[PDB]
Amino acid sequence: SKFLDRFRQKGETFADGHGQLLNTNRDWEDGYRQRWQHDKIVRSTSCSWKIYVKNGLVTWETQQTDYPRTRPDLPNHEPRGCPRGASYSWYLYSANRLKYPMMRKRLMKMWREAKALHSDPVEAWASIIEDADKAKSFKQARGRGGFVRSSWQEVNELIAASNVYTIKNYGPDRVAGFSPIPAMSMVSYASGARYLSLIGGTCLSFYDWYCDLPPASPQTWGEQTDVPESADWYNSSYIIAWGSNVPQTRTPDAHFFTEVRYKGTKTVAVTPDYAEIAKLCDLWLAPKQGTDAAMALAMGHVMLREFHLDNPSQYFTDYVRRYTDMPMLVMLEERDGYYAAGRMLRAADLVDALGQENNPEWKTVAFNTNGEMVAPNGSIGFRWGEKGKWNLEQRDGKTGEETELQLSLLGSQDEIAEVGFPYFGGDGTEHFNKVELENVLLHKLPVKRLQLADGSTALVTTVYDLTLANYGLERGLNDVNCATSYDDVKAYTPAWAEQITGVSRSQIIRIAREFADNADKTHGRSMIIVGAGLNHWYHLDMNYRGLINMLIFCGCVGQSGGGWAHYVGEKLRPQTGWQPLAFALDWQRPARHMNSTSYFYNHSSQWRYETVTAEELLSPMADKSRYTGHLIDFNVRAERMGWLPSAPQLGTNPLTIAGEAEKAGMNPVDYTVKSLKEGSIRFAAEQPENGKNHPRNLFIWRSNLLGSSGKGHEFMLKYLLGTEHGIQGKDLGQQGGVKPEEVDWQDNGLEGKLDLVVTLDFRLSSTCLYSDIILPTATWYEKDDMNTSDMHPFIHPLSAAVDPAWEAKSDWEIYKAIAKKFSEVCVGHLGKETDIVTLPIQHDSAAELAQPLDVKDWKKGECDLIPGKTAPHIMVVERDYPATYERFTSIGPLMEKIGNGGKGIAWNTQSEMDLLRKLNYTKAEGPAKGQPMLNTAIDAAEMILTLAPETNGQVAVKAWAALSEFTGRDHTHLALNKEDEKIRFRDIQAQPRKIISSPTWSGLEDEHVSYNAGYTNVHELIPWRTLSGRQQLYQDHQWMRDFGESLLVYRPPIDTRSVKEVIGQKSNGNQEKALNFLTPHQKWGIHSTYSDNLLMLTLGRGGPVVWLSEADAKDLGIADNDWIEVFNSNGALTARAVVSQRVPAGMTMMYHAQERIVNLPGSEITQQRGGIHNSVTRITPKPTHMIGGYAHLAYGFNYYGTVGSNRDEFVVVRKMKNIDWLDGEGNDQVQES
Amino acid sequence: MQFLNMFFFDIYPYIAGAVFLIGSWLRYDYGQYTWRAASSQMLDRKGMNLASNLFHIGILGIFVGHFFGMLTPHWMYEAWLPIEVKQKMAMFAGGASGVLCLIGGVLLLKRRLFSPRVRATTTGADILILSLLVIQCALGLLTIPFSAQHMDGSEMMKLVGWAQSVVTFHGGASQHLDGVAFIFRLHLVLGMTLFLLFPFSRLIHIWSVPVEYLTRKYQLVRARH
Amino acid sequence: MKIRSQVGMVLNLDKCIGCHTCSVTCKNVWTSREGVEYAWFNNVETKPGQGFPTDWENQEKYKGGWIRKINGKLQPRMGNRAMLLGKIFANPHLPGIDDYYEPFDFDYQNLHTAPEGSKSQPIARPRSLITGERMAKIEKGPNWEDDLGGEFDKLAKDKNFDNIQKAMYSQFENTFMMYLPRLCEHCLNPACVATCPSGAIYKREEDGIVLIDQDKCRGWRMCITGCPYKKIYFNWKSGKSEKCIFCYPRIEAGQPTVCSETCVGRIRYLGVLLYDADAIERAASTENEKDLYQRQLDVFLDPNDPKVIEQAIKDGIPLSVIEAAQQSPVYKMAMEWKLALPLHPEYRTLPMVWYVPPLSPIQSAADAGELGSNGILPDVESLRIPVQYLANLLTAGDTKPVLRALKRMLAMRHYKRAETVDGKVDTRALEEVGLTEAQAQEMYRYLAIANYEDRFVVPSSHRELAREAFPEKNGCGFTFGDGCHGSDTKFNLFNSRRIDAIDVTSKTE
Ligand code: HEM
Ligand SMILES: Nc1nc2c(ncn2[C@@H]2O[C@H](COP(=O)(O)OP(=O)(O)O)[C@@H](O)[C@H]2O)c(=O)[nH]1
Ligand code: SF4
Repeated sequence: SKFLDRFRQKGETFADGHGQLLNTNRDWEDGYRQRWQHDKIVRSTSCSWKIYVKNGLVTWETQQTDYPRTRPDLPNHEPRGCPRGASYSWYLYSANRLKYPMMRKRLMKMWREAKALHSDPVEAWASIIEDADKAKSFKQARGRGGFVRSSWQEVNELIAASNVYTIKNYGPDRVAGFSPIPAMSMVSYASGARYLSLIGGTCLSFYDWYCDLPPASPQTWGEQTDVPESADWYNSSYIIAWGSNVPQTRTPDAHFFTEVRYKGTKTVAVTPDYAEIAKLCDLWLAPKQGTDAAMALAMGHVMLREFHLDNPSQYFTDYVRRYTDMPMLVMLEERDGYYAAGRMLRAADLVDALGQENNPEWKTVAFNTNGEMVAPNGSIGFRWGEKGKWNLEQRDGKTGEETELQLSLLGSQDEIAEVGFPYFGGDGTEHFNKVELENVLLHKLPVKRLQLADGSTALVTTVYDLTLANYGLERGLNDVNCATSYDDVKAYTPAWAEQITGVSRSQIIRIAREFADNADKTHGRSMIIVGAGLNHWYHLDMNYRGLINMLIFCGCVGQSGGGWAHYVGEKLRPQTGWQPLAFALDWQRPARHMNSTSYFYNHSSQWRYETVTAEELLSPMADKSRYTGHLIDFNVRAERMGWLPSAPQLGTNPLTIAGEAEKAGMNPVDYTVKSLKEGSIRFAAEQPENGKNHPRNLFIWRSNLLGSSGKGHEFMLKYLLGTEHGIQGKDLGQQGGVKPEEVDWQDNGLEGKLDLVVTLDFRLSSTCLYSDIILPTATWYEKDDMNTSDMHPFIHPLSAAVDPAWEAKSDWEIYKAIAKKFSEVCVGHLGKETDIVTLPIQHDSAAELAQPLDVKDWKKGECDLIPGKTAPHIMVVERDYPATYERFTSIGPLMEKIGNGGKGIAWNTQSEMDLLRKLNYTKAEGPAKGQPMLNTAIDAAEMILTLAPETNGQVAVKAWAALSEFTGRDHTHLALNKEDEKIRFRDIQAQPRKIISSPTWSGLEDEHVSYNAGYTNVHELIPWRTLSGRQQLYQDHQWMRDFGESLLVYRPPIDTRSVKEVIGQKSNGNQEKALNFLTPHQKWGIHSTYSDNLLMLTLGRGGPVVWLSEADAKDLGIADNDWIEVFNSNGALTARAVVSQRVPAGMTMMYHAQERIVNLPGSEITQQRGGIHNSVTRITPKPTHMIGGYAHLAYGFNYYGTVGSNRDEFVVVRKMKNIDWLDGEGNDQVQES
Repeated sequence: MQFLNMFFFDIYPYIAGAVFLIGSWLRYDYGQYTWRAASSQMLDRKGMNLASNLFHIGILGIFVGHFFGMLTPHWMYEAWLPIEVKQKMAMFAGGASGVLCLIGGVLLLKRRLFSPRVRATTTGADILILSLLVIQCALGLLTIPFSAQHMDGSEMMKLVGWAQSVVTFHGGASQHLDGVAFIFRLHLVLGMTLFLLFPFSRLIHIWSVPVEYLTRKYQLVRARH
Repeated sequence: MKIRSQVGMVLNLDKCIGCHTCSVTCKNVWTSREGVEYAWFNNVETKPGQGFPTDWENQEKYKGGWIRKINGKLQPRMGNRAMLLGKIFANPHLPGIDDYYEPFDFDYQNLHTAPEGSKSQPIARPRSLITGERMAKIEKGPNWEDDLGGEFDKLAKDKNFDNIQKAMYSQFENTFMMYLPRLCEHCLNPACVATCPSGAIYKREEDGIVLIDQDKCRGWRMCITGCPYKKIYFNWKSGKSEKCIFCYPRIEAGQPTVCSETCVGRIRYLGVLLYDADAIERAASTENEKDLYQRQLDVFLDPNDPKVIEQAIKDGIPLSVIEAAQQSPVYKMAMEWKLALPLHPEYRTLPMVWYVPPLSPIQSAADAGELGSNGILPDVESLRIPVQYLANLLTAGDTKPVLRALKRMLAMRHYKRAETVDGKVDTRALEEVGLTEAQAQEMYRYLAIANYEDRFVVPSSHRELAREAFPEKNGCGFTFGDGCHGSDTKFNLFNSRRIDAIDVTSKTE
């Protein structure tokens, strides 16, 4: 009795009667103990999280702290995690959880009515889709409610029916799927990709699409992306966080950065605003956003001056000598009173061809320290067609003897020629400062004359000299354009950059000096962490090359604790063990990979509103009338030249091409080329609106494409979906502009191209809202999968804590069932077909040495159409459509027959297969009898684990063996002491496992050295997959030299002309004003995920918000949290303001991905629901990103291609007046003044 | 009538007193987590300072008067505190407390019913209980003009007689009420009904008046238990 | 001299990344219920700012903490026992729901059920979790000022700006911000306890964790005003107040608190501190508030002094608690290195959650600078966060201990650089702040490397002592409702017996 207890207990008092110790009951404490106790814990997630189940339900999560500890002298990774991660648990039974397959009512009514008239689903689908009033009646319903509960049985059938009908009439490449960042869930991504690959559908890219891909990387190293791990940051004694908000966007790793500061490391933050990153540094430099290349140029300048010229550094000098293309000889072209730098000199050009008979035109040439001319090792030429010479030992490629390349001709040149260099620091808009000099700057370079193998004479100079020239270093030749002092305002001096950036010159100097001093002192331990702050501007290449040159001049790349650290959206490390599973390369070769930016630019018809003309991007030294047309024209050319991929590829059902060739008496391959020339078969790209060259079916999973990553949201909604939109400007047609000269024009563009949009998700996202079918997928806590990362070397799993709730299914099970149903519904429509598949010239493949000296358009008769060389390959792929489900659920024979490989090497993996047959069991019978199985995600994961070198020490050694041939250097020691190692899915479940060093990457998994990108290049003398085989400072490809990017040069942010035509056009009465619209990754979500999560919304501002500086806010009459509208040509968005001082006047930030489903009122500019951040952006491709068939500049899924840059964008901002929700609730408002 | 008379004043008071006592005990032993005052102040501070203070200070005056008024025997200062002097004290002192209480009561009730935050989170008993007290207080005040007609204290003498019979368990306690004005009957019935509905409402906070606090040491430490 | 132990917490602000992970994990476990959904036991605040609740640091408005009368005695700023008792029918200082934020939710189901043919794209609008009504607009949140969100004039209202000319800080080039993650202090002289009329709040003797007994609390809601950190949250639904419980369920077994184990920035340190409970009043009643910090330090006891070991033993401190007390990182930082400081020691509560102040980018100056006594690294004088600001937050206005901490943090940086870059042993910096090579090395070990086993040194609360673990092990958890838990007298009205007990007594003695 608690009542009887009262009548009873006062122990001693303490603190002079200030206190009293009571001996009383405390059983009530069980209450909170009973909440903490749970049913068990499960590991799942790039951070292993412990899932706590309680009462049979997932209640919460915490970080796993059992990662294998790092060297004693390094902090450990535990616990990792982030606020977004910690709130995931919310999604499971939230009010926004997708429980059942959903279908648009209008579409369901016509579907059931059709099935009743057509016993066959394909015919029933054909009846609806072929009717213009039916097709449109449900395409217009998109994004306008109407979802009704459906069933797996129903949607699966409708989906397969639609897929068959589309493949059968238009072709497999009219079916596509978009899925991103595979490292997050290898198998979940592989599921839809495998099904699409098998049936021939196109698989869209994402790395270049998000603009996470740094083009400068393939340019300089011929590697899409490879960086040091966060642990390695701790081995750096000098760090600059440049355009990378580390604590907010790299949260789980930030501690390596805050902790290394205690080891004596100095840190500097370079951001235009006072970012969270600034809070943790020793210095804060705030350049005007988008003007960073300048600052980097001035710093590079100071370094070259003080560490290469005035007082030369033994370390930096040897480094640039043996690892860059600086000593390589560049040919000079002739002009009107001066010269222009041309392509690099190829051994070929020389009489004796320097003895190199194999790929002489693909080998670079330099001068040894004895004045003799030599073709050194490592150049791309030695990669294919010969052996043991593709290494970085400083040797004469001709006599196999140790030599020594020289850097500067100065002091032994024949004469002093004047070379012109392009300068853009004078162009730009009104919002950025400009320094006027001359469009072309003439510098005096020390030259030399050579006798070409064809009699003609030509002038040469080194990349090295050309560089110091371009930086403005006076070298004695009394050059009026070089600098006399850092104070002298010239081509890239500190004083120069102080005007562009607004950063005091004394700062540029001090830091540049410390940064280099440190690199000299520690031998390369200076690092630069860089992110979207720089990589999302149109001229990202210039910002990155700016940063890269500083690092190379200080010999930091390839050195633990130094280098280029690019971190953004992750890294699927066990690649080659995953590529065959995700793209069914174990059954058929090849698949249809597509670069998404060109894809959407074309199909969402964003090219029809282009404002940017290639002309205004040409070098002032280029044949302006040799580069004409719309930017989309350059793409079409790039496609038919084998540079970029196509989708749809051909303007005719590729399944019918084989059958027509047989009647021609010639094979499909040769018959296609004939037709292509004759104009019989055309590239679909040439006619995207004809009616049969547009995609018809789109699958979206692990993405929110139409509400997040989808740049040009309104264009996407209008042309791809066919619903209302908020586009504000007129198109090329309505304005009168010039039509492309490679693409059909039509005053009224085709709309609602997508016939069927299927989205997989666990939450009703913005994308789902505008979908036709929502498939309820399982959360990361209800399925098995794997994860790897750029930040660390651990591979851990995703595990089902409980079974998917309600009717959810794993992405794997979802595509498995669609495959199964597709297999039966296709019977009698598609059998064992033959498919003609175009394939762009691949990087890391012998074909990458296509066009060595110039550019030849076969359609312009400039050469013959040669698949694999001056056009894409024309492949033959046999597809067993009824055998799809069987192929999907089994490991193909090709692995046993043809083997497996990547990044240029290839090995035998028969043993692996025999092991798989044992762990996954095999097919009892059927089309894939005896083959290992792929029934569950575990099987698939074990396939990836057993096949990849990164996770199998046995495939790891076979790999290094394969590469060893190419280099002539033994590399197997890198894996030998881990050869018995084999990572099993069930093993990583008990504890995350570090991976095995592989040739697929350049950093190392070692116990004495951290994983640092480029380390294998610098320490094992393995070449950088580039023309010269070294770090490429000089881009000698036609397009690069003519677009002014042979050497990096400052490039002001571009003008998108998206504001002056709409500003003031629909006044509401409040002042309007143009502001730079920046959208850095946010703090309350990862892209769009979490942007609907109540925990995140409560910790943020409660829904879509945009940040404005205090001045900009007051000038517009905007108070904190006022409703405001941001809009331009592309569209409009509604949100609330966050007024703050840390935002520099002039710019505005609407943190990336807050989407269209929560807290958005009707817009006053479109009379529709307000838009999202991408309602104001638009794709605008850059030529230099379309280059192909050229060594490091050859294609590769996610390796190269047009990017979705958007920081250059400007919008109109203004306070709102009427706040109408458009929901008939009668709960509207009006903001005054 | 005589039946209803004996039920309400001879039987009902023992049912409500039995339920009141055993119900408070049982809910204290098995409902500790439910033993609270249930403050709503934080949800809406408007007029709470005034209103709640008025109500509580008024209600407390009543209770003190009602307590010493009817539970103190006559021979105790029969000379210094005769029944008619007690009536004058209750009519004026207790009556002023009544007006305060009634005003605070009403303001709080207006609030509970019309302030969206308090109404959305309220329970039914909170309304039933607050409404009966407001009604009970208004009844109590309407009895004043009746007692003003018996300044000799004859009316109070009857009621006091009834009360004292009840609390000492003497049967026939309702006889003391022969003649008393009906108004008083209603007050007595509605009043005892609050003792009945007491253990099933927020009124249990009353048992918890923090008097021990005035002499407690500031710091408290519980040992291992 | 009564020695008692407690596991204190030290947060290194220099490493805090302002991520809020800590706040979420706590919310998921402890406060996701209706009634405390707006409460954040652990909440992080960006400074300058007025915090959550708004301006909680303003004791003149909220009346939190203690005051020292002229006679030298201690009294809650709320008023003495009678003064406080008199404010019971309506706490005139109580912070209102709006002071925190109206807890909201969104109508997600509209996205799903929106009917065919809607004029516009459906949307999910905000809705009050208190009224259930549609909210015209979310006007506040618990972390609303996050990252300098809001005009400077509004933010600078921050109480810690008192006595500082804040005009210069509204300038772009002088911008500065830091994060203040906070939980309950679990004070030695807590104000909440002294301000709870029913005596429902108490401090546990074995581990010093302060809890609001959910059985005995009567919802008198005075404690809320009494807490100067405003870390006690009224649960609008149950009618009782709840607060951070220091994760005692885990601490009792020797585990870290959830917000400690889950700190991504690896900034939280958990260690035992031994204090003389008999000196609480004397230290807390010191005449000059600038002496409370030191006077508190004096209340802590050297876990390696045998005189203390023997008194500890004698006083009931478990051996292992004493052991861990000697390897306590919290002790090393508050006592030896003087890097950890208390939060608002002027409230006279003798707080047990301390902080290491943060470093910052050097201030904006005319030229790019000159090497200071620390070379390329910063000198304490060049840091941009105004030291007086920090002092107002941690040392009652005294910049001395704040500078000492910062100066040492920097000293360590200088000594380590000499070692890892130049490869030389330079103790110039160390000698200047009075640190030895060894101490800087140990500082580095704990601050930089921060191995899990070094960040958390939590002993068991020994729940076996003074109780009967055995029958508990056997029958705890079977919550069938035996109606006998929570009282010492065995007699009960429903004629029952405890499930986790033995009622058949031994007759063999
Ligand atoms: C079962 C409980 C109660 C009993 C037996 C009772 C009895 C009485 C009696 C006999 C009187 C008239 C005084 C006389 O002339 O003898 C009275 C008056 C009054 N009562 Fe009550 N009462 C009760 C409860 C309450 C309550 C709960 C309230 C407050 C809402 C209240 C408010 C008043 C007021 C305002 C007056 C008139 C002024 C006065 O005489 O103090 N009573 N009550
Ligand atoms: N130096 C520099 N910093 C920028 C620029 N634009 C934005 N920033 C800052 O750098 C950060 C980088 O942006 P965000 O897209 O979040 O990048 P992430 O951290 O790489 O994911 C932002 O949060 C800004 O504070 C820029 O043009 N230059
Ligand atoms: S988790 Fe740690 S680093 Fe992140 S906000 Fe909380 S205390 Fe700061």
